[PDB]
Amino acid sequence: SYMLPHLHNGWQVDQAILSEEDRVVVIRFGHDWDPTCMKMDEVLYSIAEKVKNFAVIYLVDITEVPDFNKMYELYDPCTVMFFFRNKHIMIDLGTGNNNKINWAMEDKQEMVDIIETVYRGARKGRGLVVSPKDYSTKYRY
Amino acid sequence: ADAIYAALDKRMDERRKERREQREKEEIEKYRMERPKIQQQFSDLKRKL
Amino acid sequence: EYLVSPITGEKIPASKMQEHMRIGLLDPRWLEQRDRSIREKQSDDEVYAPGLDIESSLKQLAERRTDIFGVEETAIGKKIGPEEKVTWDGHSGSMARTQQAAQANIT
Amino acid sequence: SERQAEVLAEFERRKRARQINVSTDDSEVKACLRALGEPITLFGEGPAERRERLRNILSVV
RNA sequence: AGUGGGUAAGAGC
Repeated sequence: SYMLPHLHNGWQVDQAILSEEDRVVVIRFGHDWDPTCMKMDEVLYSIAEKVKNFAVIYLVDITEVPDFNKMYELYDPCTVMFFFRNKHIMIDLGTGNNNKINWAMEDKQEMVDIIETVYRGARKGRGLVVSPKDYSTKYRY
Repeated sequence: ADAIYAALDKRMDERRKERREQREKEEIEKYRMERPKIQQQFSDLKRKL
Repeated sequence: EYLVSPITGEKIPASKMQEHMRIGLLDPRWLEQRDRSIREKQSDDEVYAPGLDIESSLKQLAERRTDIFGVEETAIGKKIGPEEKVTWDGHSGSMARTQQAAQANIT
Repeated sequence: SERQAEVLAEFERRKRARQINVSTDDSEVKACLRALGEPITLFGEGPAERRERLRNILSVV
C-alpha cells in the first residue's frame, strides 16, 4: 500500500497512463484503509518488482481523486484497471464484468498471470483479453 | 431543497441516535478493555524509540 | 626486482608482479559486461515511492484507520475522532458541458 | 568511396589497438597520460577504462 | 422460486 506510488489528482493519473508506451499500467482504485484494498495493495507490492519489466503499479485514492468514479464506475470497495498505450483493456474474467477486477485475489500467481495475459493481448492490438483462469466460481469446496 | 431533505432525514434518524451511539461507545470500550489498539500495544516501545 | 611478463614480454618489477598478472589477462568482454550491467542499473525505474511518500501514506492511513491508531475510535473510514467537483460521465455528448463547467471552475 | 576507406582505417586502427602493450601500474599509466596531454580521469572512469583510453591514444598517435 | 455469473475486440464514416 504505502510502498507503492500514489497519485493525488486526476491529471497525474492521466500523465501516468500517457507516459507508458511499452508497459501495461495497473491502477488500483480504492481506499488505502479498505481491507480488500489492503489485500490488493499487498499482492501488488509483492509482485510490483517481478513484473516491473512489462508493467507498472500506481495507487489512486478515489476519495481524493473522484474524477473517474462516474465514468469508470469506481464504487466497488476495490477495483483494478489495466491500460496499454492510453487504452483501457478489458479482461474476460468470467464474472460478467470485463471492465475491471472488482474483487480481492489472494494468490499473487493469479495476478501475475492476469497481468501477463493482458500484456500479451494488448501488445497484439487487442482490446479484450481472455483471462487464463476462470473466476465465475471461487472453487471453494 | 437537498439541505431541507437532509435535515429532515437527520431529524428522523435522531429518534434513538444518541442512545445507540452511547451503546456503541460502551460496547467499543468493553471490547477494547481486553484487546487494546495496535498502536497502544507499541506505545511504550515507540516512546523508547 | 625486474621480471619479464610471460604474456607481454616487458621488464616489470616483482613487487607488482602478481598484480601485473591479474590485470594483465583481464578479458575486455568483462569491461563490456560491467558496462552493460551499469547501463541496465541506470535503466531501472523506481518501482516504490521514496521515504517522504511512504511516511505521508502511513500518516493518511493512520488518520483513517482509528481502530489501529489514534486515541478516539470512530468508524472504519472516518477522519473525525461550498465547492463540489464536477466529473465527466464518459459520454461524448456531455463532453462540451464538462468542458464549460471546467472553464467556469477557473479562478 | 570514403565509407569503405574510413571503416577499413578504423578496422586496422582497432587491430593495432589490440596489439599494443600498456603497463599495468596505475601510477605509470597516470604519468604517461599526463605526458600525452590528456586528463587522467574522464568523468570518474574506472582504472580499466583509463588503461583503455591510454591504449587508444597511443594507437592514434 | 429467482436475478445475473451470456458485452468479441477493431477501422473511420
